[PDB]
Amino acid sequence: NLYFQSMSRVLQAEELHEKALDPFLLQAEFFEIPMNFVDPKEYDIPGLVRKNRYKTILPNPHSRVCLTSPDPDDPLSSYINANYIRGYGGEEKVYIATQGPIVSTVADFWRMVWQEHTPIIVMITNIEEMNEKCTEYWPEEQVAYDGVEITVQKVIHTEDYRLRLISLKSGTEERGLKHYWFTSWPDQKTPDRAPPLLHLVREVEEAAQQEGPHCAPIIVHCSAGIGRTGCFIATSICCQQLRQEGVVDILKTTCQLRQDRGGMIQTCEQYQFVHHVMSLYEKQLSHQ
Ligand SMILES: C[C@H](N)Cc1cc(O)cc(C(F)(F)F)c1
Repeated sequence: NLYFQSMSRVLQAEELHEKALDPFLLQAEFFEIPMNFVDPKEYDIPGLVRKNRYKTILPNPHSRVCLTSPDPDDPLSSYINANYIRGYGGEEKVYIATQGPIVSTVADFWRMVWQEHTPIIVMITNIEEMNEKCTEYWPEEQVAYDGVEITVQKVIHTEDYRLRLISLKSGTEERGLKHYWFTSWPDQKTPDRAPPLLHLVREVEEAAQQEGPHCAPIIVHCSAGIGRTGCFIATSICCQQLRQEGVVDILKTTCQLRQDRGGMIQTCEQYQFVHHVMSLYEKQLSHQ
């Protein structure tokens, strides 16, 4: 409750199924949630215009990712449109929600990946979109940014995602990276379009657990780093809540996300989609 009073609606299975199918209540509930957007006057930095894809979608100062190398004392050099996002049970820095890199921020994005020891990147797109919403920041094979060599070792093609196994090298340091390029984000967020997002969430949870204790932040991004990014993260947190508590609180999860980054889950269609995905997961989990 740091920036606004958080709200909550603890859903048991029956109510979850019904809530996902009540668009009138879903919109009433959604549009009561504060957006917690950042006033652009909060950042007064020469050259900042080049670092943001959208003037009104900025990182909340308290949770913004600060680029510590090569000049932590220079505001421009230390800037990236990215925020640390708490995970399930308030665990700090489980994710980093960021905008899709632009031509002027590709090198900054890789500086963040390296600084944060990021083991997984989740990129959310549709086939119809191709890559008109995000600049191709990874190489065809190899590219070097600020002493860090990025090498695409393997490309795994699945029905709803392309998984790239990437190596990051700098001096005597070598690190692995898994880049999940999800291609099944739907135009119409109907319940029949929920299974591929659920599969992606479950695949990423498994990959995250396999990193072992205190997994470094997982980078999630769409274009603005709030809408689809918000859906993916809220879904991942609620899957854990369902397994552990036997309930889902999408409303509280959304409020928690908005406290970390203004605008997380941007549309009511996206909000309803999280409910469709969670309703489906509850049905699948009921069989084990
Ligand atoms: C407990 C740790 N935070 C690791 C973790 C477990 C999990 O089940 C899902 C995630 C993810 F971030 F991907 F959602 C992460």
